Amino acid sequence: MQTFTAREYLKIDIANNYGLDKEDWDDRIAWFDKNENNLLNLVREAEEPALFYAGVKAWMDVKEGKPIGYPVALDATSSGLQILACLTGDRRAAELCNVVNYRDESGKVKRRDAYTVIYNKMLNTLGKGARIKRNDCKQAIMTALYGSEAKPKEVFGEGIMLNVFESTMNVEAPAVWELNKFWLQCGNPEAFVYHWVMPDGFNVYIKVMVNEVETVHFLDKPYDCVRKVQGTEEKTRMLSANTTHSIDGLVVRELVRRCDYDKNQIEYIKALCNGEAEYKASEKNYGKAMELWGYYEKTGFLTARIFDYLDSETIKLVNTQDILDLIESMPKKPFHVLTVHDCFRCLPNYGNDIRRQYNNLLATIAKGDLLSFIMSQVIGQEVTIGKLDPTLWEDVLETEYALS
Amino acid sequence: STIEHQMHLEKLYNKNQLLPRMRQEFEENSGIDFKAFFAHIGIDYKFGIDAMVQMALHKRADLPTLVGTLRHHCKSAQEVADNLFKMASEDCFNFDPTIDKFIVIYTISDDVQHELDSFQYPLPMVVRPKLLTKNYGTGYFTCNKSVILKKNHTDDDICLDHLNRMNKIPLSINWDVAHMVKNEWANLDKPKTRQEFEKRVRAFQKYDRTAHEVMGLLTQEGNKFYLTHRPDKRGRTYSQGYHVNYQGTSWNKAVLEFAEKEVID
DNA sequence: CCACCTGCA
Repeated sequence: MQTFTAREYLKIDIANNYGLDKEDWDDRIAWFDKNENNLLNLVREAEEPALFYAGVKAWMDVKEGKPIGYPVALDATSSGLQILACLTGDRRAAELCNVVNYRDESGKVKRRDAYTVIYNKMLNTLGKGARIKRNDCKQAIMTALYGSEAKPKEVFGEGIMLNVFESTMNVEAPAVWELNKFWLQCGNPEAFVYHWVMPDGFNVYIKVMVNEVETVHFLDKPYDCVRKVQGTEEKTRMLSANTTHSIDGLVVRELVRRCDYDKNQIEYIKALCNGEAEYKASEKNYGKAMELWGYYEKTGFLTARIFDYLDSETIKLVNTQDILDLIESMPKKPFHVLTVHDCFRCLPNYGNDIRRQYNNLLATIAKGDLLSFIMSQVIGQEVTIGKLDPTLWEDVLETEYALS
Repeated sequence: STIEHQMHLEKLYNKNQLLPRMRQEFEENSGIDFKAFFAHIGIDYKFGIDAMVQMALHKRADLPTLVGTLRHHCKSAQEVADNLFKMASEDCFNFDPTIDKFIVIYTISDDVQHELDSFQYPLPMVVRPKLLTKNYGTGYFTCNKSVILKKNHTDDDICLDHLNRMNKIPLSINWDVAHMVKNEWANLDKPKTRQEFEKRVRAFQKYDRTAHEVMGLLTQEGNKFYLTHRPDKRGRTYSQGYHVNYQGTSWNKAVLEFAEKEVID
């Protein structure tokens, strides 16, 4: 993972909003350096004029040595695919979406755009006049990865084009695609609601809501009146999306816990771990401390939320070295983070930290067993899904463009 | 003083709940006596007021849309559509069979519409939001609805710690960007479809009507404030508000910055 | 495929 200065993250952010967000880091900084002296005249042709302008004004304030409150933006490149690649240990899927580095023949690490890669592969094999629009394909890809079957049937028909689309996905992301296949067959036809707990204790409840259509006559012409009602259904197409979105939800909560932390709390937990804390105990802490530690054991995902429940008695049920290791992996100075589900914003002098923390979380998901842990609660019995490459997480730690 | 201002802001929000505030325009503020009139034509009072309100909101509405909002008043979907025929024939609003829609006749004043446009959506808080300790209450001092978005309540653990951590980030408005957007966004917004674009143009014009007034009122006691945050049932986190929000529209994101500025190096 | 509450001729 290469690092950048705070001013460089400003450069990248302004380039992004111009925007060259699919270019490599150095091409982005080179574009900036080239146009630094003319930025305000470029506002009318930037893709995001207002954010570009906010960024340019921040850069000027930084030149003058003025303090700034402006936060730069780093986006997940295909959040969903990243999470599914990590859950399944799918090295091929990982290379589509910057979970691990991809190098061209030159050997440069490239900022990959999964939708473009699969679109090219599809024209390359479909050949001979392929009647398919690039943006309609991205819609088909991203809705498919979240479990949609209706949207690919609309972009690709139900014939040979659909066949080529599914064949392409199965070579480019075999385990991701197999898992999506599997989620379809995981519904319970008797269930009114699905429930699972995330490793940081968030309880997910999905009520099963089905269409009830009352038909009505108004001037002797018919009108169908459809209202969502709680019920059951034979199949269900929702599980892949809801499970995957619950995981990006978790990544948001945990990234913010690790970045925007209370320094006085951190030092208390450090003393507590080293036997130096004044005695303090509350019986109410025990249940939650046990619950969260258990999720770590079953999943590999240790949440910094546990700091809230560690005291003189409760530290006894955890491994103090794991608690200290987590704290040591956090940024040396805390910072605020604004999040738009899979967009992340912070002051640019924390750019390096936010990317290190995102990498750590993806690597944790890749290394561990969160998928089995969640699938077991969804289907009502212990299942185990294996990693397709159990070492993928090692490469995840060092990946370059997970956030770009 | 800011505590007082916060109480003023919540008072404005509570007085401008969309549907209860509209009903007032048809009940205690109408010259028309809808109570007397709805009795006359035999239409249940609460149903009729509600139908009038929905038409003043929607302006135009197909039949399934209008019965949907009103379905809970009758044991049958059919009863709702009948009541709607009875009201359209008595000139409460018109139905045009050639476009299959109801068209409004009686709409609320522009002055009341301007207040609803300013205050019906939650605003940032100008004091630290209340610490959340149960799954009710969203940070304000006077709301105690379920913190989870839509009808998805549980009293199980939903990581209040995350909401409490986001809610205390102090934010402020960058007036330099805010003035640039107002002066220049309409002639910068080049056609990005062609029905979706003419839709984003309207969305900005509505926003531009009230944003500066709201931003000015908001920061009356100082340029520093806090957004409240709510989880959906999946655990995605949403910051709450229309005029000031770092989620949502690009002209909205641009104006927000951290209140604790820093010398970058 | 999921969500959310935007706008209301």
